[PDB]
Amino acid sequence: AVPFVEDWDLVQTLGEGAYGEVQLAVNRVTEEAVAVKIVDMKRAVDCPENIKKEICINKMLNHENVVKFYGHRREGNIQYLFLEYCSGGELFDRIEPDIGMPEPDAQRFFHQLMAGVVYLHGIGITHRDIKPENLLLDERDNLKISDFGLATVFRYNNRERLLNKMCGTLPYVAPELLKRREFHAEPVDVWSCGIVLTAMLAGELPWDQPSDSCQEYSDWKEKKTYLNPWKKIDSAPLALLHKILVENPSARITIPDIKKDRWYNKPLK
Ligand SMILES: NC(=O)c1ccc(N[C@H]2CCCNC2)c2cc(-c3ccccc3)[nH]c12
Repeated sequence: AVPFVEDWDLVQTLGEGAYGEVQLAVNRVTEEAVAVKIVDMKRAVDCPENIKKEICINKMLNHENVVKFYGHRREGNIQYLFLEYCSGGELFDRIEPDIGMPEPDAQRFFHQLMAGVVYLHGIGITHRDIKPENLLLDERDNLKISDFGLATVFRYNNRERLLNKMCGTLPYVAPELLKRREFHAEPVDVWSCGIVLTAMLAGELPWDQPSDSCQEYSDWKEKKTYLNPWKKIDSAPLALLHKILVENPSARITIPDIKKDRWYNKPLK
């Protein structure tokens, strides 16, 4: 860390998490910028194995819609992960509160989100924490899936396993996480993509949690799309949301069928 900081300026904090923080590092000579995730392993006993997993998963990734991993190094009880600096910031800050963003921008980001998710699923990795705060943008507004601290392997070669960890950010979690002891990985990530799409189109999350005790979730199950956030959403993207935000994960739309959706394929302004 000491020789690195002699040549690289840790200009500012980019973000904070339970792990620690992400800093913007700029080389004094070349002016190259790198995001440096700093993790204090002392914050948990499981942390060395946890960060080893995030590092291991990061080593497997190579795709245009996934944040590039350069390497890592341990300095005492501190872990340093070196990542592609995504200068467009978080997708979250492209979302105007209670408004969202223009429909063509939401469509383009959603296509890039699907490309990234198809790639992860194809190598047997599930993210488990898809949300606008974990979707970054590069200097050309290309979406990059970020933050693999909760990611895990769901398929070993051509053999799937069921997951059982109640993972992620509650307004983004699929209802089976509160109903089933074990469940398929891929429909969980599909559900969270549907929540991201809802947020991009309406600038609002539809519910605290997808429970029958949550009124807003009951309203959706009852097709009350004349209520917020749904009433702000045009019928074409809402028809896709009706297929994604399906309670039973076995009846939920799969990504190959999202790719056949009319709004997904719709040429917009
Ligand atoms: N690899 C990066 O570039 C990076 C990694 C994590 C980042 N935050 C974390 C915060 C917790 C939730 N998940 C994201 C940011 C935030 C920024 C940024 C860039 C440009 C402008 C404004 C913010 N960049 C990053």
